[PDB]
Amino acid sequence: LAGEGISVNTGPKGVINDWRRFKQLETEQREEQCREMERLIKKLSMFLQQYRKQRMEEMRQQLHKGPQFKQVFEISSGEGFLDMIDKEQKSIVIMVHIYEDGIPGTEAMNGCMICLAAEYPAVKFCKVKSSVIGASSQFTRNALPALLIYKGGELIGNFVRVTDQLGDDFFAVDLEAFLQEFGLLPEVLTSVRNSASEDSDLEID
Amino acid sequence: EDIEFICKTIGTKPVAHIDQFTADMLGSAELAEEVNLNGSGKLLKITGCASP
Amino acid sequence: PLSVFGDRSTGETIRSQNVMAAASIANIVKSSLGPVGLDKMLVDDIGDVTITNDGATILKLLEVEHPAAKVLCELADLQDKEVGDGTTSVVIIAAELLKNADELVKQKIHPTSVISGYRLACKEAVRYINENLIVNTDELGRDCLINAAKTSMSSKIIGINGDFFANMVVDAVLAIKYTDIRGQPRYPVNSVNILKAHGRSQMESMLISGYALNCVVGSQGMPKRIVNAKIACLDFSLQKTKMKLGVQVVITDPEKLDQIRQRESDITKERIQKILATGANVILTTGGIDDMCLKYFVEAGAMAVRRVLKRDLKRIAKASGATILSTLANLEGEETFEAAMLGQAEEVVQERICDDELILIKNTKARTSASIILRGANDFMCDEMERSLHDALCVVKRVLESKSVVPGGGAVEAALSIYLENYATSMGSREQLAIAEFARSLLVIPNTLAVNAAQDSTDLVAKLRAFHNEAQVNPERKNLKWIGLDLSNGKPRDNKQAGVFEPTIVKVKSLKFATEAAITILRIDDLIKLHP
Ligand SMILES: Nc1ncnc2c1ncn2[C@@H]1O[C@H](COP(=O)(O)OP(=O)(O)O)[C@@H](O)[C@H]1O
Ligand SMILES: [Mg+2]
Repeated sequence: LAGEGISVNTGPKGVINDWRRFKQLETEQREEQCREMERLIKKLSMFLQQYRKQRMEEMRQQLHKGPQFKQVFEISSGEGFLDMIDKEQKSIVIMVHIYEDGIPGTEAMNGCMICLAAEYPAVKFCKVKSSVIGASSQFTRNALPALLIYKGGELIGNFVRVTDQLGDDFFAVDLEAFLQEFGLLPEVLTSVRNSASEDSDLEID
Repeated sequence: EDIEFICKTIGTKPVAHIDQFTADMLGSAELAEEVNLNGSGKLLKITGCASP
Repeated sequence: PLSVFGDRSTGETIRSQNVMAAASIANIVKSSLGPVGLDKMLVDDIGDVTITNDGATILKLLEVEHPAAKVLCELADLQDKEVGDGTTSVVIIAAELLKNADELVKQKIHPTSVISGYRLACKEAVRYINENLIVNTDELGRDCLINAAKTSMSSKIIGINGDFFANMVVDAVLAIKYTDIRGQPRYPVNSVNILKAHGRSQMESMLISGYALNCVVGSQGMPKRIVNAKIACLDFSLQKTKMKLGVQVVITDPEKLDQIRQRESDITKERIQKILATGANVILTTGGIDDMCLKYFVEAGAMAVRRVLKRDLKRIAKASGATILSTLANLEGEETFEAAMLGQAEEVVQERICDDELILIKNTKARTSASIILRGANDFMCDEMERSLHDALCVVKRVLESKSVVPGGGAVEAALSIYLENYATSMGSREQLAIAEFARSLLVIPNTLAVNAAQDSTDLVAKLRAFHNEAQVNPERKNLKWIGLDLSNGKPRDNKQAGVFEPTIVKVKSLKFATEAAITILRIDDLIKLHP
């Protein structure tokens, strides 16, 4: 067994087409794994109190919008997740909702995010199935409540296992205050619409 | 980076301090209007210059 | 061999693919052409619905992948921007031209000859339209504008309501009329603020003899109506004064802090007093107004509106004669507000429209403006009404600017097809086939109208072609050039007498743009699609 200095030479330049064909899919998966790395195992293992204003805040939130309640967007694929987190302005906060069907403690925070999206037009609350992303067994067994917050293309809020700090049937104000605890919330009613070349107006001249 | 082309075309000389801004640094032109390209934007046209 | 990382299509494959994409785009909107056309429902997979008939809007909302289909979409958008009407006809004509040209190419005709024939046919069609098929609007009068608006609004949500909407559109366009240098009467459409609000029927849509603001008073204290308004337009906020970035307040003597804090708002107090001392009643500003300045306006019985849009403020200032003041600084280094910087209006009322309020600046002096309030059944209907209304306004502006119109209902297309078929025998030896195919492709509009009407398209188009052929062969039958289509009864009809008109610019620009798009796509014979 000699000639260990192979110096493959002509080999690659005739096969770089197939090599790059595999490499493109490898990189395409790579963005997904690198993105999910920052959440899947990054931190998985580790009488003024009565708030009289909470009731009036809830009452005002009940009258949020007239047209419709609107629904939280449901992400259907991983690369869709990647090209919506990477897309859109970096100066806006994007909140991602991680859940699986059947686990308790979910529908309450679905309704909470619905109310938040109704009140807040800037934020981009969205939902996605836990299994669709492909989380591990530990995530699917003890990390169902996950609040993924995006800002500038990178995470700024990474809440998981929020049942103890929120409850099970919590209201919109409770989760709103919980998010406000870390300063996570950025700071009339038209008839229906107003927005109708660049020729504006002149006069006689 | 368009200063050189503008000065070559119009004939102006750049001024960086108000003290040296005089009439000799100006570039005379026959016409300077912002035309409208039939709703496809606005073009600022300076046509007709002494000492082209 | 090539070792290029991507796909490659060469020859008839890529040409057929391009023609397929163009045909698919054409078939998307072919069903929304002519008065018997029908609208479309568009859902953006989030729950937003767009009921529309405009070809430009349909092609804009759809997400497209093939480059040739994108070319057709941008063609529709360009036609919408440069003309405002005929966004569907241009796309259909371009796709038909591409299909026939590709058939000729597949018949072993070189694409260069086809392109030359298409260019010659386009030149001759434009010349024939401008020489024979134009009708001067000087002797027609306001009836021509009314008929053009009615024709434009046909095939839309405001079709049968044309008898009223055409008068409304013509009145608005004539209201926003102005003249400039070189003695040109220019009509600046988009100066008509289109306001939508669901509620009463379409008959209750109002044409405001002034301007309409989608804004309300900043505080409930001020009166909601002023008779003899003195409008003061401002471009700056009225808030508590704040020192700039380069200025910092450092205190060493405690006695001065209270004076500093007092003058911090006394500055804005003095500015408001200077503004109000000249008798101003209505104050419009683009910036915000805090509570203290709002109360200053309340005590004087004024009308203060904050966060007014820049274009709305400019239009109000131009119509009312007010000058927009970004600052109260004169040439003497002082703070003054002269009385001459005030606009004048006959009334300013905050009306209520379906549990919502808007400000009506009625009957401005020194200039006549116009605004439109569209009353519908829901938001989708209001949006479609706004789109159709914009189309009608653009058509009326085109008719008023250039005083030539052509008969509608496919009459011009049939006449052009007959003339070009006759003319192809007098030019070239191989590009004559290209000219003939251009003429045949020009017949796609009346065919589409007849198909949408569910009538005998073949026989109806044959009758129309026979009428136009008789017109072009017999000198004494020039009155038959106006024979178009009556889609309701499925019979040929004299469209010029029937009142079916459209601007000549629409047809000319559509022909030129479609020919250019077909030429651009026809040049491609090899596609390389690199792998991302
Ligand atoms: N009352 C009418 N009778 C016959 N033809 C008409 C009538 N009104 C409009 N048309 C024709 O229907 C065609 C389709 O117009 P339309 O598709 O509504 O405009 P756009 O292409 O801007 O959407 C026009 O070319 C016009 O000549
Ligand atoms: Mg039209």
